[PDB]
Amino acid sequence: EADCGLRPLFEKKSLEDKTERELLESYI
Amino acid sequence: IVEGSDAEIGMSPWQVMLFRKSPQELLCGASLISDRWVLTAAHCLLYPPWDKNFTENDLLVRIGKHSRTRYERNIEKISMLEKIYIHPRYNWRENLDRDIALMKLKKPVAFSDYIHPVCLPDRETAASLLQAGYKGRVTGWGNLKETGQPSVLQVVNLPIVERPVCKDSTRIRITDNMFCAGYKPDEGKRGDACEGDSGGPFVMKSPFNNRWYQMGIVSWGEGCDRDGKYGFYTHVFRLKKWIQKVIDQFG
Amino acid sequence: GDFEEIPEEYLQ
Ligand SMILES: C[n+]1ccc(CNC(=O)[C@@H]2CCCN2C(=O)[C@H](N)Cc2ccccc2)cc1
Ligand SMILES: *[C@@H]1O[C@H](CO)[C@@H](O)[C@H](O)[C@H]1NC(C)=O
Ligand code: NA
Ligand code: NA
Repeated sequence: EADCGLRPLFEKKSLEDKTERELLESYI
Repeated sequence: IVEGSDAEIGMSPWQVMLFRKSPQELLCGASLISDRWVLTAAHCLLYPPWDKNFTENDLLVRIGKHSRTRYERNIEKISMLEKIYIHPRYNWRENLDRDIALMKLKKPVAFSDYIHPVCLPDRETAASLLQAGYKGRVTGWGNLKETGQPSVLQVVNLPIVERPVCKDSTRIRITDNMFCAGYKPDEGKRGDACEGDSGGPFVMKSPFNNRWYQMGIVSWGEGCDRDGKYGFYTHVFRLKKWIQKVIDQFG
Repeated sequence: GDFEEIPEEYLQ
């Protein structure tokens, strides 16, 4: 789907979940 | 999930529960990849050493769930299976090589705040993100310990492990269709999938386009969260040609 | 065992 992987309650409203930053920080 | 935490509402809207009809019980996790297709581990459906061989009518899928046991009225949706497809070279005899299966739903599921598909990786996203040290996220309603069960969906973030370390942690033969993840004994932090998390997704959020991709499927492990052991995951990208062939051929 | 019953429609 064109909209795959974008969560209605997070990405769709530009809200971050409590630990996604942990993932981003590992992508060095 | 061992040493994880409660998921936030709508944190994993592609999460699917494979549910046995009789007796009514959790069978496995799975993931929603479109309005009619669900991805899971082959061993969730077929594993002769444990006398497991499910047919379509044995099972339901429950989508949009948070609570493990409650019927989540007005939130979750329950779908019947039209057809199961297991990888033709799934190796249940030896090491769960190619541990992957698709399930086509009888009718499309409506997307909502709580129900939404995850992306499957392209070659470039896989190459970019499937690197030792990079963390993904595993979710499930499985056991909280090796030797009990959660009230709601559990989540844990775990780092991908270097292939030689994966290999050296086990006597089981590892293949290119698998990768492993988890913390080393010296890293302090811990966490792992466990019994009942089988079939659930290992996901990563691409920093390039800010979308979640399913890189892995919970496949196997010796015990749960043991020091010096790691969780093993089906390598979704390596098997994507099969996925696409099934979807293209069968809708 | 400890699962809330689901609506009968889904079990038909
Ligand atoms: C850490 N961890 C991750 C996933 C699971 C769920 N998977 C399982 O329980 C799978 C199903 C068959 C046996 N199994 C296992 O994980 C076995 N313990 C190890 C095994 C691997 C490959 C072939 C035979 C046996 C269990 C534990
Ligand atoms: C599993 O079930 C199918 C059909 O019900 C059967 O044909 C098959 O021989 C069984 N065992 C397998 C696939 O190992
Ligand atoms: Na080894
Ligand atoms: Na471990």
